Amino acid sequence: MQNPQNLIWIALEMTGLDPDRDVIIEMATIVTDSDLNTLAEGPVIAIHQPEEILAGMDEWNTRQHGQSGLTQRVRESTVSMAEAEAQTLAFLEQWVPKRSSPICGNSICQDRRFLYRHMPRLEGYFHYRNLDVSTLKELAARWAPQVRESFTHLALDDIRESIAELRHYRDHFIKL
Amino acid sequence: MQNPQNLIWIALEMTGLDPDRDVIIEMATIVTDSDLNTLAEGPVIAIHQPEEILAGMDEWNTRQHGQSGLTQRVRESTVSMAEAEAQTLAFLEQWVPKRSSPICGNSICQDRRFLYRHMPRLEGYFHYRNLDVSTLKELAARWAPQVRESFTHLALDDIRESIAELRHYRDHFIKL
Repeated sequence: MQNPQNLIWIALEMTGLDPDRDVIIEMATIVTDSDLNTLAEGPVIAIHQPEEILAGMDEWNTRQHGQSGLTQRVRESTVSMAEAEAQTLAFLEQWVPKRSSPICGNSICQDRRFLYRHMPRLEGYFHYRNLDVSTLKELAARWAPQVRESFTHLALDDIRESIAELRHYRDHFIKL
Repeated sequence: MQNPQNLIWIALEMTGLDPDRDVIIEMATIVTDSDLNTLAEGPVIAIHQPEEILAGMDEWNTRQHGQSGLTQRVRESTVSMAEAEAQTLAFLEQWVPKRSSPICGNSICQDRRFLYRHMPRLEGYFHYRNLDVSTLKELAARWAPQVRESFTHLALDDIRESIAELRHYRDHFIKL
């Protein structure tokens, strides 16, 4: 089951853009193999936060997490940050050994920074490498401008879209 | 002269790897066009730091920056963190518009962390995306190992090698 070549894909939602001042309010994970085939989907967790944190979000986050239903899910959740971290680690441990996988997704530097502050045990579970699908997005936009046009509010859909985007580049942008 | 397609490459030296404990002590930039041709090399700035900050460095950093001469350059420098940020912004503004270029280089999530904390105006001048060559290296390691295998003491050589590493992957790992 564990395989050091498997990939951990993660997507977070936050109350804001500052990893040190804002907090995580949703997380989800998916594990693929090294050739991007989905092995298992992880839990989608809304992380409880006090009401003043929800009220303090800026106008974009207030509207977006409001109409997605996440704000209400956060208020109703009884899962703390630490419980969400432990639940996610308990899933990932079945599929990927410690320190093996890069953190995989779109602009996952932002996600790693939030994990380092708020879920450092989970952050430390990753290899130090980042696998950033948006690096390839930027290169394709400049070098193959319509490989980019040949190619999501639910968490697992967002991650599936990131895996699909990398599959698209492996097939039409990368020379294997 | 400004072109929203131009890429900003950056390299930093720090007293250590933790932005809460450590500070930037050297910075350098290079601007390329979208096809990795040098347009201009920016200033290489040693950033002054008081002696207790220089004393507060651990063993590996105290030795590595002492031996390279950076510590002495920092002790002597009359350029503050804010002035170095302004000097670098004055250069980049001649070539790239605001919020257009991602941060380009290797291990540039760590750079973004330091810029966010210590040079927020320069950090905000970049597009929020990262163009990390190590994403390509990780993919080549899994999917085309011979390309990774078939491929920096001073700041401008250090950046130029990162540009040469991307160029290598464009020529042997990207199909165009």
